[PDB]
Amino acid sequence: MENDKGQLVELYVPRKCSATNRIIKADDHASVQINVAKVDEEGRAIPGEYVTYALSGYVRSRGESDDSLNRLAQNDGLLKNVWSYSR
Amino acid sequence: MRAKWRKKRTRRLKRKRRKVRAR
Amino acid sequence: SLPATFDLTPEDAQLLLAANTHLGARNVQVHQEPYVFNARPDGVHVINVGKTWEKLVLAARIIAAIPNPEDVVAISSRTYGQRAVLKFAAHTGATPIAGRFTPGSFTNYITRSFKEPRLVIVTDPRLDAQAIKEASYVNIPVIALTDLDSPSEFVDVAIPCNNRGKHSIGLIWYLLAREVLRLRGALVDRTQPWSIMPDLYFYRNP
Amino acid sequence: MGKGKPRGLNSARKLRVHRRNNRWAENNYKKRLLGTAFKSSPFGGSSHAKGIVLEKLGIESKQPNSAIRKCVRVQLIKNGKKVTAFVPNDGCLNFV
Amino acid sequence: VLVQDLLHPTAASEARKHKLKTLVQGPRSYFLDVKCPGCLNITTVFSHAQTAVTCESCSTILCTPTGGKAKLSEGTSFRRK
Amino acid sequence: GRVRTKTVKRASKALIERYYPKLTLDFQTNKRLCDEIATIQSKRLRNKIAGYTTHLMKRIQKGPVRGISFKLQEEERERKDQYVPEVSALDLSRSNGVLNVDNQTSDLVKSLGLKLPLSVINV
Amino acid sequence: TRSSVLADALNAINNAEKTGKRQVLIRPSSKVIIKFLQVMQKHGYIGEFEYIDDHRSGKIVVQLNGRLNKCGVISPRFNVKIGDIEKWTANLLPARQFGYVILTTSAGIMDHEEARRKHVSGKILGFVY
Amino acid sequence: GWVPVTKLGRLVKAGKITTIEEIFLHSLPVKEFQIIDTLLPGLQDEVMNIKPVQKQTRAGQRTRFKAVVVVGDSNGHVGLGIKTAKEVAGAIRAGIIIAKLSVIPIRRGYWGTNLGQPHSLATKTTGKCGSVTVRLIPAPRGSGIVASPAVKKLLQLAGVEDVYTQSNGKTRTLENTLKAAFVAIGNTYGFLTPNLWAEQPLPVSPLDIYSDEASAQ
Amino acid sequence: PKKRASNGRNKKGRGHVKPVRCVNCSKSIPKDKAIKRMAIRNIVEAAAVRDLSEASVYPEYALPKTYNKLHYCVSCAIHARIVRVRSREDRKNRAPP
RNA sequence: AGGGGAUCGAAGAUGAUCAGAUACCGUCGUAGUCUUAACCAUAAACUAUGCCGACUAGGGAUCGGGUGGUGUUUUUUUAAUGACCCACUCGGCACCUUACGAGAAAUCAAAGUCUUUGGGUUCUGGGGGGAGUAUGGUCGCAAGGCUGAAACUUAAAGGAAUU
Ligand SMILES: [Zn+2]
Ligand SMILES: [Zn+2]
Repeated sequence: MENDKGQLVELYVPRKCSATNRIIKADDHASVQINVAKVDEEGRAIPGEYVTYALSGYVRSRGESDDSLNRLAQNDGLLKNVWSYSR
Repeated sequence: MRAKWRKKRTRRLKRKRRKVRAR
Repeated sequence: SLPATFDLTPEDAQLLLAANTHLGARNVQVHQEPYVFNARPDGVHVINVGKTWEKLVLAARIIAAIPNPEDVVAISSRTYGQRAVLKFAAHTGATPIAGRFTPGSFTNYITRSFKEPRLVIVTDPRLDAQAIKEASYVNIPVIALTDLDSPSEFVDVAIPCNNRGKHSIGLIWYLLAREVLRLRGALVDRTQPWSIMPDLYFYRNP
Repeated sequence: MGKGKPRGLNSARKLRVHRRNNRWAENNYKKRLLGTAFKSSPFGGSSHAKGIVLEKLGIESKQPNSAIRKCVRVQLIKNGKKVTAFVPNDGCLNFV
Repeated sequence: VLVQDLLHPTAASEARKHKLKTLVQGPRSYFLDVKCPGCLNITTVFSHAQTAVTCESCSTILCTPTGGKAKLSEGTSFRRK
Repeated sequence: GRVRTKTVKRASKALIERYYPKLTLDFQTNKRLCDEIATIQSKRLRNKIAGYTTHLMKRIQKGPVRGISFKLQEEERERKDQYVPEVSALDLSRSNGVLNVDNQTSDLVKSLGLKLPLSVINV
Repeated sequence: TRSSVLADALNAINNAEKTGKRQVLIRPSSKVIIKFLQVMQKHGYIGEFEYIDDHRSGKIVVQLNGRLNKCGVISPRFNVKIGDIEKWTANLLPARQFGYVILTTSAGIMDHEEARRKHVSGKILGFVY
Repeated sequence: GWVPVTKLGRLVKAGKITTIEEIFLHSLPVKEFQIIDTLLPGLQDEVMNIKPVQKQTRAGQRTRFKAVVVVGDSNGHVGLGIKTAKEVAGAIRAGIIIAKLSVIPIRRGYWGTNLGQPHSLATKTTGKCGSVTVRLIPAPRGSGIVASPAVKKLLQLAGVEDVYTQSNGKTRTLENTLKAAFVAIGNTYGFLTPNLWAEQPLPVSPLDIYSDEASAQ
Repeated sequence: PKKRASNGRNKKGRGHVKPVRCVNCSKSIPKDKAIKRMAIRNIVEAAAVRDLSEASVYPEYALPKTYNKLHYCVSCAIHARIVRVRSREDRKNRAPP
């Protein structure tokens, strides 16, 4: 990645899944990035202001993407009393 | 050619060789 | 955090449990499974209405985030959500696939039925598995209106509802149309529940 | 998940004896060890041999081909086994 | 599932999980300080007896041994621990 | 072997979905409609096309039949869609028959909901 | 019987981190297991782990960060010498930069990087990428 | 005269998707070869195999020509294309467009002692297809490419300088070799190393930035 | 290859099933493997019952049925019984008529 | 070797068919055991999948146990129950239905955790024939069983799926 200097020699620093930390690949289709709208006081949200949550093809396929985003939503304050930690 | 009747043929000529050799 | 006025109003709660969104819920269940509220005797389940409502608000935030209106594709191949998605599409410009899905819709860029959504809203993951499966090939998020025993595969944000009466499907579609039209739209007040009869979403029998 | 073979640190006896046995199934090993070259093999397990030619022979080629292969039957000076050698070019049967 | 925290698990699950297959090995048996129908005593008995335990005065058969938890003698009072 | 092919059965469907008026349940008129409106090559192709438009026009006048929805029938479906006459009642705001709830949905709204007039039943 | 306990502990951690889970339960939990987990923890392949002290061998609940790719044991503890550590860290690891082969050295449970800086050797326990 | 469907095409034609890794960054399914044509001008365009494949018919045997081709840069991008056409002159073309579309990045690294740009692979990668299983064991500097001549120039067009290989299975089968070699080259990005352990913010998709500059009006 | 996940059979948990003679072939076949089908029929055919009843004593004509489980070997069954050898797809469909 | 021998049936008799058919079909029919004692020790002896152990993902059903039903039956007064049944729950069982990993594929609860190769351990194989043959021991009343080669020969033989 680095030359033991400056000059970072690493193109496409890949973006990790938000549920597993697993690197999403360049050809990893079924790897969605959802943008949730940042709300204003009681109604509208800012057009162009988001919170961007990535979920990788593996977590989506497994069928634990609803549960993974439920926890991430509660832990960024998008939901409340939905993902109970200890099932 | 049947791996049974092949085997039986071998097992017959073995017995008839025993009876030939007992002489 | 949210501004914390969207807190399940009693007119919405009584609508949901008059539609029987939770009073059925498939006695035999799938082990996810946090959207449960102590299954009733005589073999039936009862869903958390607070949770499905919270999920509905999250779903609205994602749909409302989608900047161009008609890159949200509202799909319902089953009879009980046909006009529900047609009205959802007409209200908040969201091109519907109410009917047969015609596989090779999101893949197969040549066909005349070619759409490139940045979001899919599916009334049933089982009966519209083709829409979900096709979305998985081209990196599309999917918002489902699932039951308890519905499959969760290749499906993010699921709104837990009922899929037996038709009243649920009609209502939860109206409510999602309602909540999205509030955020950056012509519904200028959160209160006053915008009483356009939630029977413009009910599949009227012949 | 043991992969059949033993994986003890004190199993060098077994791991060696198992190869010593199962090496026999190899072709090169078996004939180098039993010395097949020195019992069979008219050459007695050597490169060349010398001999005195008994007969000129016309061996018929195998079925997809058709020809007379102009061999020579020759008794080996070395041991006394009679082998059949091929004459390796066009008009060389007339030369031998 | 994917995220649980099995250090702090829920009692609605720990109640149902097997005697051994819980967070720590712990028995679901207990002791009954059960009182005689006749000569009032405080005889300690076990959930899953294995013996036809009697009172001290006469052989008044307090329990009958069964496959699991033992039976009681038609009329008596029990107190757990 | 009097089966009509796609070359006539498609032309017929295009013809009816455009000129539903100017088509009158009669071969002898529909024949001359096709003479004027279409540029059909053979006289016998016309007769087959016109004969099948007439067959469709007879079948469409016993209630709309699936496959052929014309520019008028689309406006009828738009009115039955929008002007749905199931708007006299609220409906679904069934303060008379929501409130026939059972003890589990009672405990449900008790936990999360504000307050509702709830008619509790059992099993 | 179960012949080794580090084996099934490291396997269980691998089987969970395959599915991208965020915690594992290890039943047997020896001191050797805890010390291996501590060396994993140091380089940051592992979060925190609790040791539940059931009056027995006890159990562990480890918490993962999805960084650990491979995490295995070498079952027969081969008597390694510092002259031939390079033959192991060339055969087990992805090239040279990262990953660690774990020695049960006399000085204690360590990696090849640490064992080199000390100039000591022992046996081999396993590895982590 | 491209006139692109697929709004990815509309963005890259307009000259907005800069060059070129935002497609790889966001896993954007590219389905137009004229995208790669605009982004990367310098490619080859290097045919590997043309084998006759024969379906037996009622009368006679119909022979197609399954063309395997590698379309790669000289830097960090390779693509493998296998298409069965009725003619070899059309086969190479119909292969090339797939070998362009399925272009993939390689994660080049070091064997320690950085001193300049990456020469080898970053880590020991493997890839499998059928039985043929290829390994790419990164090698010391100036050793050259130590592969079979089939995959040798696949790794040259990838841009790799130094690499040992340990290909096991029926390696003669060329399609299955290159397929497995192309999986192995692709699996480089997909190894979570402490080099790229740092949690960075997720960038917003240019389908969500130029939302209404795509979808032709 | 292996054609069936079963063995055209049931025997799973057992070592040996006591065999059964085919109804027509006489071929002995293990019971579990034998194609069993209950032949339940009216004693009198579905054409004669009119003249049967009209010429019978005891009105209400109970008309008792006949019951016998036909055990068939595989080859005797393939002779146009309910077998009609189906595709490698439809082989797995267990549902009877 | 003793009983026993009804049925069915190697051998054999015999009628058909056949060009021949000492076979397939028909009628008879010894030996044959079904039984007691003593042998033999092989089977497509098969799940063609060694065992002990750990982890990775819906429904019935066998056995045991725990709760719950104001369910049925229960009458000797209300039933003390008990059983059968219903729901939830585990432990073990014979399984089965959908599937991200694996495999050449057919395919699968293990055939997964395998070039990112190591939980313990036993047995077996190294192209096809020759050949499970010869030989030598060993056991057996015999039939045979166990172990078990080589000369020479050959460019394929084989597995799975496709047209
Ligand atoms: Zn006293
Ligand atoms: Zn039969």
